[PDB]
Amino acid sequence: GNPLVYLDVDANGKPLGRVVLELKADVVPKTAENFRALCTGEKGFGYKGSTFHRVIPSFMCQAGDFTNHNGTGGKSIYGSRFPDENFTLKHVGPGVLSMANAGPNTNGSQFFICTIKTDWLDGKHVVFGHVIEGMDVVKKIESFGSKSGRTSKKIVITDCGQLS
Ligand SMILES: CSCC[C@H](NC(=O)NCc1ccc(N)cc1)C(=O)N1CCC[C@@H]1c1ccccc1SC
Repeated sequence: GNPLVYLDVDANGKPLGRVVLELKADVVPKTAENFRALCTGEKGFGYKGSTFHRVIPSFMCQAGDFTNHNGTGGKSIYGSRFPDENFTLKHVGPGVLSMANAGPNTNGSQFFICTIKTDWLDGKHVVFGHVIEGMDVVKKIESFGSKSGRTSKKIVITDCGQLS
């Protein structure tokens, strides 16, 4: 079946717990595979040690810029960017996992987890999974954001990987 992956997240060096994500490889296999491999680190790079750099309460928590740590960088397992696979899955509510981008066909490694239904992103950001476990951890991360997106604590993916 679809992969299950995890992110273990700290805030100011204290563990918050684990977010477990189902990757919908049945719908978006290329996008799911990228995220899966960036969690395991098996290509020699990935999410371990990187941050949630933009967090906006009542919107989303964004992470995955493991090269510049500020929303300008990241890279995929395929190359620096890859196309929008499809827009079949929608931003239906809290817990949706979706790709950040800089316009059409600019997926890399940055991603976000929604904390509300974000329907205006449908057709613009590729949804590729959802939170299975750890929404409490996501709500803690969210609480450390601000309207500008600047975080009030240093939020780090200390470990990540594949469960199945
Ligand atoms: C269209 S305005 C830019 C959209 C923004 N983009 C980035 O943060 N882009 C930088 C970026 C993302 C991925 C790659 N590979 C390279 C650069 C982005 O992907 N997202 C995902 C949810 C949070 C943010 C966003 C989207 C729509 C409206 C507002 C916002 S943040 C105020």
